[PDB]
Amino acid sequence: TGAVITDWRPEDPAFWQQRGQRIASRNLWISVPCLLLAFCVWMLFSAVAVNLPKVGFNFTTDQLFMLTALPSVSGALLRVPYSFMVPIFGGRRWTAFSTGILIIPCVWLGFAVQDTSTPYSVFIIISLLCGFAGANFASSMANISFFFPKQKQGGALGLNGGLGNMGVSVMQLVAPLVVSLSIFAVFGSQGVKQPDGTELYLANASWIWVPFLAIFTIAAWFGMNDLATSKAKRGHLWIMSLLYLATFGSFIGFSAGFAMLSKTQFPDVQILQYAFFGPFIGALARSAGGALSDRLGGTRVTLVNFILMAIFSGLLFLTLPTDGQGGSFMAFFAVFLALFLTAGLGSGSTFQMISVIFRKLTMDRVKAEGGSDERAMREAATDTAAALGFISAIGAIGGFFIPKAFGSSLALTGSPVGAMKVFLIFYIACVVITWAVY
Ligand SMILES: CCCCCCCC/C=C\CCCCCCCC(=O)OC[C@H](O)CO
Ligand SMILES: CCCCCCCC/C=C\CCCCCCCC(=O)O
Repeated sequence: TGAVITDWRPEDPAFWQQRGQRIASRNLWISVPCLLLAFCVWMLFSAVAVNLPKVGFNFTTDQLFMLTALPSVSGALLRVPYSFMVPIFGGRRWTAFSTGILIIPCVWLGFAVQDTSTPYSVFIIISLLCGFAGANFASSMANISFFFPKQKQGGALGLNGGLGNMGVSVMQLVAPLVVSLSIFAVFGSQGVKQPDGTELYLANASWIWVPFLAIFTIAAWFGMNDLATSKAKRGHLWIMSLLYLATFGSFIGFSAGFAMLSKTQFPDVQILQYAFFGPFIGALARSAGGALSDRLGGTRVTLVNFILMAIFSGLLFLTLPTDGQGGSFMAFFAVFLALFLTAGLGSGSTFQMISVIFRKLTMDRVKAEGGSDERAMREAATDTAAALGFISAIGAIGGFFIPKAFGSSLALTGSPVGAMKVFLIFYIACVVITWAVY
């Protein structure tokens, strides 16, 4: 029952009832909180950048948007490499490592926000380091696919990735709470007197994850396992890439720059009180998207969803001050909730299609070729790990594009309309292209 498992036989019904299920279950429920904490670290600047002017920093609006968009750059670049790391180092060893190193940017960001002389380029580095957390998805999903290789075990991936995405809302909920409280005075936390008369501890938004990162690094080390087992069309790979970019990329893109966008359009509103609700119902709808796609088919769900994305991205224009005249935060917030909801739905819907193409179809193609059940699970798991690594990497681009588009549109034109036009054309194009592959 040691950490390294040399006897792994999922092709044996007896092994699974005796050893297999209990092992795979233990790994999943340590993988989920580790992945959840990664999504907390990944999107940290979505909440931190908003509070940066409140503590003395004078970065431009575009600079603040850039800080929220950059972790999706290093995240996208590292997801394909991360997808190959579990077979090399083992699920347990890599999970402990990929979670443990996330302590460094968290500690650093806490000290950076307490010094107003901290260069913007330092925040750039920290922002890029937070992107390492975003790459944890590809490794975490790859790991689960090996622990749950059987045909009926499809869903352990959706659960791991679904609960992982919850980390965005968790962080956007926890961060505004802890910054009002003084809890790390022992470690050198300094408060900044707000115009409200209250105190603001921006370091807490980052330092709060350090103990939890430490705990589940130890938990992954003593609780997870290393599978000592062998782990050996492109047209579909690009369609899924485009689909996952339009859906998940929208989800993670809106999650990164919503609070910043809301702050530029409605300065009076403390958006961090409600911002977490967006990614929350988005990650929640992700689970509904998979079952909906399985029932109604990937084509019908993707088509209708993209229609709604275009419509809701179109309604977003009506909720904006034009210029300094009118506008409705309530409508602005509600429409974005509709955009978060439809992005998460399509995210889970697209993900369900990925597993159908690269896991189930693969596992059944080898069987039809007379292949064993062991080889069936193996190829399906590795092909899924490799595909999802590529697909999620392309999908992460939206996490950079959307906030950067807003910042560029606001700087060049003094309005977010320019970025929203591009989004609308994109969604309309997605409707057309999805209708092309039909
Ligand atoms: C906090 C600064 C950044 C930290 C970056 C960490 C780098 C990740 C490398 C290994 C992770 C697992 C480390 C092992 C976890 C501790 C295990 C331990 O406490 O003891 C093990 C026992 O002695 C023997 O079985
Ligand atoms: C396989 C691709 C791996 C990508 C690794 C991404 C991690 C990069 C981390 C930071 C490196 C420093 C970036 C340079 C900052 C420039 C600051 C500036 O120009 O203003």
